[PDB]
Amino acid sequence: MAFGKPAMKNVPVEAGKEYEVTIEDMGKGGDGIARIDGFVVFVPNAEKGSVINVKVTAVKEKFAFAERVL
Repeated sequence: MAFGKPAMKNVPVEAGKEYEVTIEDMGKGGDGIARIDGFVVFVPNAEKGSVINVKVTAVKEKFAFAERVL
């Protein structure tokens, strides 16, 4: 059972769910970079070094965008 390919190879981050992540990295625009298993999850409203609960709202081609549910 495959419509071309089986899903998108399972994205580690599921849009519509919220995960506790760390903001070990910051971007060149005051954006916080969470990383789930290495998957870069951009968080526009997270603080660096904090463990924040982020709702992945927009998974893109090579990365996803989340939001601070805090």
